[PDB]
Amino acid sequence: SARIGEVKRETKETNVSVKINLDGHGVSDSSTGIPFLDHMLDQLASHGLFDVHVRATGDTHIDDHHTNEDVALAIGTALLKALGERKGINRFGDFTAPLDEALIHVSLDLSGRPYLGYNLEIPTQRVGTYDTQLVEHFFQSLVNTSGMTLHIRQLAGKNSHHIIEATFKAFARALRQATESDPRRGGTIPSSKG
Amino acid sequence: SARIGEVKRETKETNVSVKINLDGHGVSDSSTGIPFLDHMLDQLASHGLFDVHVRATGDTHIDDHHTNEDVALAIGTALLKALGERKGINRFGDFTAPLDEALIHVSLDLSGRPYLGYNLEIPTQRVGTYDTQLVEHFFQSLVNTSGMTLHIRQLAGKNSHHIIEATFKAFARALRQATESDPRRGGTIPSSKG
Amino acid sequence: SARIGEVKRETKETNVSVKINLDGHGVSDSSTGIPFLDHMLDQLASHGLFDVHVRATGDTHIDDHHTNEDVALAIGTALLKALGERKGINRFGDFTAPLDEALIHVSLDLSGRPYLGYNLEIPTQRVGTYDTQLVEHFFQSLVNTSGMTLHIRQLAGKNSHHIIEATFKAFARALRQATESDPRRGGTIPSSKG
Amino acid sequence: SARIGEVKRETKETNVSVKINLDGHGVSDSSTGIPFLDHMLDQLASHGLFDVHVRATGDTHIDDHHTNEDVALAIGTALLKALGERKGINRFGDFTAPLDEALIHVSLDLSGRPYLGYNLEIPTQRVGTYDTQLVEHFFQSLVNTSGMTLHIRQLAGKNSHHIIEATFKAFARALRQATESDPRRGGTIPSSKG
Amino acid sequence: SARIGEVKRETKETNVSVKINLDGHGVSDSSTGIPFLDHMLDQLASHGLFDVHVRATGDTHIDDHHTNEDVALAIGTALLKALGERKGINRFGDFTAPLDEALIHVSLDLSGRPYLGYNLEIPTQRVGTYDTQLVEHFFQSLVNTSGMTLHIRQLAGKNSHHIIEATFKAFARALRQATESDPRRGGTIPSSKG
Amino acid sequence: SARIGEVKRETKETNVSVKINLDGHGVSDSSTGIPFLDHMLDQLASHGLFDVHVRATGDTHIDDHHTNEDVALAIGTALLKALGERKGINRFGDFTAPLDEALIHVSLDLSGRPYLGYNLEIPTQRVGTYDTQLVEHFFQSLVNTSGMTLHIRQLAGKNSHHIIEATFKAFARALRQATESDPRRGGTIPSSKG
Ligand SMILES: O=P(O)(O)C[C@@H](O)Cn1cncn1
Ligand SMILES: O=P(O)(O)C[C@@H](O)Cn1cncn1
Ligand SMILES: O=P(O)(O)C[C@@H](O)Cn1cncn1
Ligand SMILES: O=P(O)(O)C[C@@H](O)Cn1cncn1
Ligand SMILES: O=P(O)(O)C[C@@H](O)Cn1cncn1
Ligand SMILES: O=P(O)(O)C[C@@H](O)Cn1cncn1
Ligand SMILES: [Cl-]
Ligand SMILES: [Cl-]
Ligand SMILES: [Mn+2]
Ligand SMILES: [Mn+2]
Ligand SMILES: [Mn+2]
Ligand SMILES: [Mn+2]
Ligand SMILES: [Mn+2]
Ligand SMILES: [Mn+2]
Ligand SMILES: [Mn+2]
Ligand SMILES: [Mn+2]
Ligand SMILES: [Mn+2]
Ligand SMILES: [Mn+2]
Ligand SMILES: [Mn+2]
Ligand SMILES: [Mn+2]
Repeated sequence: SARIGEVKRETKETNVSVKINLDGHGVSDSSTGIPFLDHMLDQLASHGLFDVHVRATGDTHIDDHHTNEDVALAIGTALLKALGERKGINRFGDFTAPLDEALIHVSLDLSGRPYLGYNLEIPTQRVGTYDTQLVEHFFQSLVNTSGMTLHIRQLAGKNSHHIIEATFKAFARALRQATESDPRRGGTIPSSKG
Repeated sequence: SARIGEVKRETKETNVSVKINLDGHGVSDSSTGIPFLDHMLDQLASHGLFDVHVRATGDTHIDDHHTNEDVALAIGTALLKALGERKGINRFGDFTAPLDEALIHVSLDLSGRPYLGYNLEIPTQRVGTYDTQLVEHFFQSLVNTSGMTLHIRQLAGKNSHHIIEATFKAFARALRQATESDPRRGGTIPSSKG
Repeated sequence: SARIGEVKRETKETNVSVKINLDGHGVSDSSTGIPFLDHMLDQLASHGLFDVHVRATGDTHIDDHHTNEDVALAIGTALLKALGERKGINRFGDFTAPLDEALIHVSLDLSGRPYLGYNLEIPTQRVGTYDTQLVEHFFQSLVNTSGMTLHIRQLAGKNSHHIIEATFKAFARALRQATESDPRRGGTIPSSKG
Repeated sequence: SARIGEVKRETKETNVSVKINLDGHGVSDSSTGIPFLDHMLDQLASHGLFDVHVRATGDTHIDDHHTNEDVALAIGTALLKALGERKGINRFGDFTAPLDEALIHVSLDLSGRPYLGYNLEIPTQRVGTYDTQLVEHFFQSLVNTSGMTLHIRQLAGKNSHHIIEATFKAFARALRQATESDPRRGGTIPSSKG
Repeated sequence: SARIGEVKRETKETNVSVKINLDGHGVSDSSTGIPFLDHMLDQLASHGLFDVHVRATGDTHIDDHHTNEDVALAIGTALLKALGERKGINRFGDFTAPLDEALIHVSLDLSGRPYLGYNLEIPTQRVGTYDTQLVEHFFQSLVNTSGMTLHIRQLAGKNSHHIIEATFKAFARALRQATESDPRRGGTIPSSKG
Repeated sequence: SARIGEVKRETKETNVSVKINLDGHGVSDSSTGIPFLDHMLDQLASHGLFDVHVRATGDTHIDDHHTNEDVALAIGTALLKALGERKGINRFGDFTAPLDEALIHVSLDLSGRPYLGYNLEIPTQRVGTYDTQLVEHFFQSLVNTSGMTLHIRQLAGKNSHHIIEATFKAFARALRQATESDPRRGGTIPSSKG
């Protein structure tokens, strides 16, 4: 059956609901209260073929920060839940995607060990109304609850929207690869330490 | 039938036996007299899905060097034997794998022309009892007898075990890709110069 | 009895009311017209255990500046009033608090001599709608009316919200320490010059 | 009652058992297969007043790495279990400890968000038989499973044993502080977002 | 009973008597023949809550040096005597104190091993009639006879009196902390090597 | 009569016994559990003409560190005991000794004030199994308990064994000089401050 993870979490800052299907058809259904983040989550669905359902509300009058963080945390947990014991999966993903002049490499390992390597240099402070510092925080928080090893490398880029969107496209494709079935490994856990 | 290469070689320094199945199921069976190298050869099996059988003894009281070298030479020859005329294969492999903070890119071409490009900077001299200079030598010797074009690029890393292990994981996945069947090329040799 | 200081002040720019209990239970009740500042004043209450009541209105259509300043001035005066002759208190506070990658050291002396040492480098201009230059001004104004010696040192940090919030947490804990009873000094003024 | 966390975990690499009492009397009972790490865990007990019980076996013929990592992971989980919802605790710890010429600052926040800031520069590769790269890895792994924000800063030091031991002493004292009861906060969760 | 240490020493250069109560009430009673040093010893009493009795005479027509040194040596011995086997004490102290623009960190360990780390840069040669080189010598000599590990770090400062006085305040508070009872350790020696 | 100092000390880390004759005939009798240190202590005897008896056991499975330190501490105390009031001695020693390309200057003053000046740069981490950081620690600890002013200056050298051994030879000769009778001073204490 399809691998589906669901998470609901609320604090005094935010209220978040996430549902992700690893074996999806790219159904895009994200409403975070942060329009730019919604557009990015749509790439995750369109290019990763995940079904992505997100609802969030929160204290955006203070900052988009808490909302952004809590969405990311919940997505990471949903990924973790959907994955289980990771039997039969590729485990590793590696993809470099452009968007015009931008070029972003993502490599990830569904390892159970959280790590973010990140070197983006986004040259403007706001893309629309979205604080561009929140991109790093989105990935960091997602890593922390998913237990993913994730490296994001900026190889080229100038336009902030292009840089960020190329990142989400590359991430989506790398994550799709990692989560997909390995046709040769016959349902074994992809690790020497099992 | 499965592509299997077997090599036995002895000198006054070492005695080595290798058997590799390119079309394996990740059977790990390596005993070199060098425990760290055994752990690395296990990644080769687990992530490359090669069946890897290695037995070696040698003059480890002098150095792990001769053993390490002769194991690598024999593995390269076994790969060469298993491959044959390389009909119908992908030929090229390209994969970047992390292990936590380490990130290693491997690109290879089963070209018949030996070349190693290598830029690892391993910041400690011994990982366990294993001399970290021997990593480069392992790949160089393997290249020399297999007739492989191999590039290994350190993109990130600090922990020596992480750097080396990520290298073996990336190599395993790139080699798996290169050795696998190309579903479109209908048993032709993947070269313009045939 | 509990040490409570109350201040009301109005100008043509702003209208401010503050009530602070040094011996509080962390009651958070701040409405400044500046949502980010409200969130920071909540840390002051939650981590310092002060009861913090603030109401402010003002010329935010011009700038948050005058409001921010006048709130800070009034808080400083309220602290001064609540403290009195400082009999029996610790006087000095010293605490370093993180928020994720940010790490902020605050040291203060309830000396009667105003001084601010401040080296924060906040890498974005707006956190939500809040002008990040106003952080320094908040502490400067508070120091000026409280007669506090205050040092704020950025030891690490990248995310602007993390940097600022860690500052308020560290400040809250240092101020709590300084204002609390010294169990050994038997109600004496903590100074050699009395 | 005393806050006690217990963890047993085994892999093909290691076998680990940990029991930690947050409200201990400094009972030191650590046997990891890594003598230097045992000595460090004794400081954790002696200076933190934790009761620390650790048993580990593993593939030390390969490297101390896997053992070191798996001990740290299990300690982090044990801390997490012992802490619960963190009601009534100080939450934050801050301590700088010397050992002769070495001087190490540790600041931590029991936040639920893993982060390690670390800048130690240990000038030798082996302290006894212990690979000094493994110090960073111990703290990283502990952070990852405990969900702790941890900063370790080398302020002075030359002797590798002094640097590492001062780190464990400072960490022990900061962790003791963070885990202890806050006498004023009346069993409330020490956070504004509850 | 109160922990009191007394020392009398005379040479052809100086004549010194010291009495220190670790469990004091901040009784200040210092007359060294060096007025600035008397003022500093008063901070030690006022902020450390030590009872400090010092009488010294000596060859101040030559230099304040011998007097300064012999006072410090005798204070260190008095501390050592008052401390004994150090049963049940905190052992470690850590405090950073300002005086206006000056900010001085002191960390110390009552270890039995003398060490001074010191980086003050006092920008004038005489504060009143007191040679500012003698500050370092005071702490060095005190360390040498007390068997204390002591680190003094200048974090900020310009005015020489402020720098020196902040040092004595920070030292007093760190020493108070280190010498005080640890409420949890039940009269045990605070060391793993007992 | 011959000036003989004897010290026995034990901790949970080590057990040490030392006997030194200042007026010896170079009797070498050192067994520390650290073979390289034994060889160095033999130079002390052979070139200083001290009779040197040392027995030590300790936690060398952790590190040679604690043993090395505790031997040095005990030697320093033994020197102090053997010396007494230092009547009639040279007090000062000054010698520069080579060992092949290495050249080491030692100057010392039996002053009653501990100080180590040390600038050795030993270019390898292990001489045999001996951690070369422990050389500095040996001299520091010896100074701390003997109350000696000691300067060690590397004037030339490349081979680590040569550097360290030349240091012990120079030290032995300087210490011999300092401890020997001054034929002119007629049993007076060699100080202006008696
Ligand atoms: O968990 P896996 O499958 O990546 C295998 C481990 O040996 C990895 N590793 C992590 N640190 C040192 N080695
Ligand atoms: O052998 P192949 O299939 O890579 C084809 C050759 O033309 C490659 N080549 C090597 N040197 C110059 N060209
Ligand atoms: O006011 P206090 O208690 O800090 C004591 C003063 O001597 C401080 N001081 C200020 N400038 C020079 N000394
Ligand atoms: O979780 P807590 O108690 O530290 C309160 C949060 O507002 C912290 N925070 C984290 N990112 C931005 N703010
Ligand atoms: O004496 P303590 O209590 O600090 C414990 C010792 O292990 C310290 N140490 C000193 N050098 C190497 N380790
Ligand atoms: O003890 P002695 O014999 O070296 C004589 C002293 O005057 C030395 N001294 C130390 N500090 C300033 N002078
Ligand atoms: Cl690249
Ligand atoms: Cl600092
Ligand atoms: Mn955050
Ligand atoms: Mn777009
Ligand atoms: Mn070779
Ligand atoms: Mn491994
Ligand atoms: Mn203004
Ligand atoms: Mn916040
Ligand atoms: Mn690891
Ligand atoms: Mn130790
Ligand atoms: Mn002097
Ligand atoms: Mn003053
Ligand atoms: Mn030591
Ligand atoms: Mn020799």
